[PDB]
Amino acid sequence: MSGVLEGSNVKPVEAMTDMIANARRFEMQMKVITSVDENEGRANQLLSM
Amino acid sequence: DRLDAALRFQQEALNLRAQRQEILAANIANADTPGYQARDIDFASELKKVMVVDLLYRVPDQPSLDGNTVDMDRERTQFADNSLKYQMGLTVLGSQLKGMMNVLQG
Repeated sequence: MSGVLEGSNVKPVEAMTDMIANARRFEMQMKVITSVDENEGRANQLLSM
Repeated sequence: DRLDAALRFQQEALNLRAQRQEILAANIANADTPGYQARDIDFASELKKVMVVDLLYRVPDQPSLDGNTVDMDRERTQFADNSLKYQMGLTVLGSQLKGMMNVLQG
C-alpha cells in the first residue's frame, strides 16, 4: 500500500511487565548473594584451631 | 638405636600430620584457581608405608563452572581436625620424652 508508513511493534504492556519482573528477580538475587556472603563470613572462623 | 624405635611411630605420625596440613592449606590457598583439583593423602596407608607420599584426588561434591573442585566446608573441617591431631601427637611425644627423662633424673 502506497501512502502509509508502518510503525514499530513495541508492546508497552509486555515492556512494563518485563521491567517489574526484572526488578523483582534482581532483588531476589541480591538477597541470595547477601545470605551466602554472611554464611561464608561466619564459616571462616572454624579454621581457628 | 632402640631410642629411635620407641619414638619412630609418633615422629612419623607428626611428620605426616604436618605434610597433610601443608596439603590442606595449599587446597585452601588455591581455592580460586580455575581447573585446580583438590588433592589429599590417606593418612593411615601412608603411615603404614613410612613405618614399614602419594596424593589422592578428592571426590568433588558440587560441580563448579571453572573446574575448581575445592569445597570450603569439607577442607575447613579437615584442617581443624589435622591441627587438633598435630597437637595431640605433640602432647603424646612430649609425654614419652618427659617420662624417659624422669626415669634418668636423679
